[PDB]
Amino acid sequence: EVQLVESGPGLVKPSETLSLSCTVSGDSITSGFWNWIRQPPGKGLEWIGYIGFSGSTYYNPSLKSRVTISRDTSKNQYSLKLSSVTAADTAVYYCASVDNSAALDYWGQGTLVTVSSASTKGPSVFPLAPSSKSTSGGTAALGCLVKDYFPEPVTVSWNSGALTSGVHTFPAVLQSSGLYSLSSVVTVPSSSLGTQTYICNVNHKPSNTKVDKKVEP
Amino acid sequence: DIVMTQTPLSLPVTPGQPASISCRSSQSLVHSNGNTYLHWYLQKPGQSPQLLIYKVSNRFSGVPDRFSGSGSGTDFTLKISRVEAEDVGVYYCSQSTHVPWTFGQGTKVEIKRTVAAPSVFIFPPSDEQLKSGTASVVCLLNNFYPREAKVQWKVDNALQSGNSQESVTEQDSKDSTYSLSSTLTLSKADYEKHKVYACEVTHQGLSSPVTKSFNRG
Repeated sequence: EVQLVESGPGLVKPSETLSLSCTVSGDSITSGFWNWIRQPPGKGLEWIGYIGFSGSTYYNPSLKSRVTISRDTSKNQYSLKLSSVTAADTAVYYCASVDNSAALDYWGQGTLVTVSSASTKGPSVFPLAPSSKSTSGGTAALGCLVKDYFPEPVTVSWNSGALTSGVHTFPAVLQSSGLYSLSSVVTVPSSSLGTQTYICNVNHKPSNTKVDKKVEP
Repeated sequence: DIVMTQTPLSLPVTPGQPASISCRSSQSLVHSNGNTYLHWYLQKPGQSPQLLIYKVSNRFSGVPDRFSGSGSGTDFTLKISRVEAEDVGVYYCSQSTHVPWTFGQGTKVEIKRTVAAPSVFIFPPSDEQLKSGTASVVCLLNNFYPREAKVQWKVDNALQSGNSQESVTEQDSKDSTYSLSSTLTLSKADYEKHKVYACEVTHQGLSSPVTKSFNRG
C-alpha cells in the first residue's frame, strides 16, 4: 500500500524560501499524479497542485505563481517550493496520491511549516507530580509541562509508547511572549505509584530537542 | 474556481441518530466523460484527511455501510444513517471535475453523549521550574461533557485575571468527552508571596462548583 512522508524545515522567515519534499513508498511516482495540499490553522483545505505523468504540473492560481513542484525519480521523491512566503502560508502541508477516480486516496501525516521572523527555541520539560491533590477515589493524575518552545509542534509519548491508556496531550497554547506551551497528562491508579515508573518522552524536532523526564510523587 | 459550499457548518448529533450534510457546487460537476467527480473526506481528530466517498456515491476502503452519498450536477448530500462515536471529526466535500480542485469549508460533527462531570486535579509548580524564576500552576479537567466549562483561579481567595490560559482537547473518538488544562503563570517572587492556590470549576455535570486547592509548602 502506498505510503507518503513529508519532510523539511518547520520554520521559514517571511519572504524566504519554503521547500518540502515527499518520499513515496509502495508505488513509483513515474506513473500517476502526485499532489500537495495545505491546511491553515483551524482553517480548511487548499489544493496546491500536482506533478504528473512527464514531469508535468498544474498549480492552483490562488498561489499566484509562487509555487514550483519538481521530482527526483531516482529516489521516488517529489518536492514543493513556495516563494515569498508570508504568515498566510503558515499551514500543515500534506502530500497525497490521486487515483483513477480523481480522488485523493492516500495522504501523508503532513508537516507543519510556520512563517515567522522569531527564532527557534527548544522547550523546558517539567514534571506534574501525582499527589493527594491529584488523587481521588483510586485514581491519580500526573504529567509533563512542556514549556517555552517555538515553533510547533512538540510530540509527547509515555514510557516509550508503552503507555497509551488514559493519556491526554493538550493542544499547545501560544503565550503572550510568542512561545508555545503544552501539557501531557495521564490518569493512573493510585495503587500503581511507586510500583510503576512513568517517563514522558518529549520531542521538538525543529530545535533537535529530545527529552525523557521521569515523573514521580 | 468552482466554489463548493457545505451546510450546516456545525452538526451536533445523538449517537444512533441519522445525520445529513448538504454540499453545493457553483457549477455542474458533470465531466465531459460523463463522470461526476464529487468526493467526501473525513478528518478525524489529530490526523490527516481520509477519503470517505468517491464519485458521489462510491464508498472507499473500509468505510462502513452507514455512510452514503447521493445527488447530481451541483446538489449533493452525505448521509450517515446512524452516527457512532467514531464518526466524530470534520467532513469535507470536494471537486475534482475542474482545475483547480477545491474543497468545501468543512462540517464539524459533534457527538451528543450523556453529561459527564470533569474529574479535577491541581498541580503546584515543580521545584525544578521554581529555580527558573517562574511558577506554573496547572488545573486539569478530565473527561467531561458538554464542552462548556468555567475555570477560575483564586490566590489567597483573590480572583485572578489575565495570568492564565486554557487549552481543550478535541472530542474523544471513543468516549466522546473533552478534557481541559488551565495554567496559571506567576513569577517565582509572586508565587512565593501567597499561600492558598485554588481553581474553581463550574460545569453542568457538577452538583455545585468544585474547588481544588493546595497550600504552598
